[PDB]
Amino acid sequence: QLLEESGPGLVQPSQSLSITCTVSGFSLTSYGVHWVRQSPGKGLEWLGVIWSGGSTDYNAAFISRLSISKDNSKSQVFFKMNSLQADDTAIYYCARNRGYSYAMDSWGQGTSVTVSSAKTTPPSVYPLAPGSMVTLGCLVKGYFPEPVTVTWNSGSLSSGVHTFPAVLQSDLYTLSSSVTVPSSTWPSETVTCNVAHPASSTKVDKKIVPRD
Amino acid sequence: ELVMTQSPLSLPVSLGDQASISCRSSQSLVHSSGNTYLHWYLQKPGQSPKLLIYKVSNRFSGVPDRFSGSGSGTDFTLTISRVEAEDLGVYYCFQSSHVPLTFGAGTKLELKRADAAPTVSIFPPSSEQLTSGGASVVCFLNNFYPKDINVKWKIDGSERQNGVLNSWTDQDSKDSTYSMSSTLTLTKDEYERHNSYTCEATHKTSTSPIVKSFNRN
Repeated sequence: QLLEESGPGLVQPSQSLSITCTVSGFSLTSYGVHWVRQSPGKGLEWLGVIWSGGSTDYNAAFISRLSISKDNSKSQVFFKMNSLQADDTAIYYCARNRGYSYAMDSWGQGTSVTVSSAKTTPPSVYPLAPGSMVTLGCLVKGYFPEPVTVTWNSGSLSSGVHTFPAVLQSDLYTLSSSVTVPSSTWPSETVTCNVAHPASSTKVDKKIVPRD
Repeated sequence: ELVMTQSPLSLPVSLGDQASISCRSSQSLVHSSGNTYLHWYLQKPGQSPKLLIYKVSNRFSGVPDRFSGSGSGTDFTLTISRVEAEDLGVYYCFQSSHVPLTFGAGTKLELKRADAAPTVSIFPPSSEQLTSGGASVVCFLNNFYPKDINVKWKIDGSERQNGVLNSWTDQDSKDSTYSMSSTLTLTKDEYERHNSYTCEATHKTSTSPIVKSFNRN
């Protein structure tokens, strides 16, 4: 059994989200398929389902803008949601209904959807030096979309690193990362913050040096 | 509506202990067919939820016997007789007896360890960012436990709650601690307008808060 969502990734608010779930190893005429999403703010939410028989059921809070259909012969289930708003940003999954148990058993890997009007924007990378061990940092501010990858000394320095989840500010993402090294290694030895933003094809190598 | 209340929200355990997670519904989950469609799922980071127990107490395929479900009507409990590292994650109850089908808010099964105070470091805006016309003051609170912690920002002795953005890491794989990052965002004029910046961390490991400051000079 295998379900796989195929979706747009980025969607602008007010527009719509279409996702195709292609299944293998079983027949849609034998098992219903559910759609569920997951976001930090709302946890797991069931959106609706299309039963083996072909009828559908929807979560009342979405029915006005949600539609699910399928093509039994092509083993594909189609999900379409309109009038997306920022809080529709989430991971969307299709999952098989395990017949009479009415529990989802096989899940697709999920497709991440970001609802935003923001345009691709590379990050501003600022070095964070202090004003025994020493903690240095890096602020990666104002980028879009996710994700960016932060490494230290091009990946050579991996222990003592804490890269924090990005947060949204003014519709752009900002995140920080800290590394802690023995004070006898910095600034005597070079410490660099390495940032990559795939979407804008940019990389930044910011050396961390003392202030003033 | 049909609300699913999962308890507790966080459940710290030591490998080997028994763990019990509860789920209570605002209405009976006995469906008109006579079946009770209450299920349990376990979700790990970066993964989709995995089914453990279906219809109250039926272990799903490939689920070790240490897991068992019980309960009826509106009260349900999932039990792990002897917790193993691979059991760590977030557990969710799911009911499909009433439409809309709903999930509980989840219970995080986490690993306990000795309490640990946060290592706090404060950072003034980089001159690079200052040149750009902005100002962010950053504070890291690293490797602490438990995860409950309070961070307060003070500008010239005055507490600031607006313009603060916080981010937290998941329980660390090697030492089981948590870390947090807090950023005070200001306009450059605001920043240049004050001198003393303080990051104050209050954690149970100490009656006294940990204070880190700098003076723009």
